[PDB]
Amino acid sequence: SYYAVAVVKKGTDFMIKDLRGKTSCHTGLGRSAGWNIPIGTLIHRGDIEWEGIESGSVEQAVAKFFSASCVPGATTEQKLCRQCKGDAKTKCLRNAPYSGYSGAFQCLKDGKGDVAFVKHTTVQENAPEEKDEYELLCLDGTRQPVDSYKTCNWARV
Ligand SMILES: O=C(O)CN(CC(=O)O)CC(=O)O
Ligand SMILES: [Fe+3]
Repeated sequence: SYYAVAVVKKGTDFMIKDLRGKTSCHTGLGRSAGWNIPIGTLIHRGDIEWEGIESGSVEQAVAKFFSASCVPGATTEQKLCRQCKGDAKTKCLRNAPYSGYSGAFQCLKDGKGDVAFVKHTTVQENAPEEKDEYELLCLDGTRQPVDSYKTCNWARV
């Protein structure tokens, strides 16, 4: 079991309703915590306007919402690769430097995204001496500490 969480830095003050126009770090296209849960959550609050697939791409809809992102595996929207770290031709592949739970978290740490969609063990696993520099974005419009995932997660997977 795990809990999908949205990690942000303590220096910022935006909440979930204020995500439009921010930059985002994702584990990869089509993965659970990094894409299916957050994007679906945003589509259902009505923040990302997608009503259905007509030629319709979710990628297009997301690229319109975030100003830029890193979404390893993205196929059609270059904006979704803009924040990725790496070489000109592989930075956006599904096994790129910012891919995976560790890579999405590094993208936030490096300041290449304002939010990283990862799981509840991610900050602890990758920056245990820096946990206090991060917090989580809750569905109810607040922020809570990294260890408070049980009451501040977007879904239990
Ligand atoms: O995200 C996925 O699509 C698949 N997962 C499990 C999961 O997150 O539930 C394995 C992994 O990404 O390593
Ligand atoms: Fe996963």
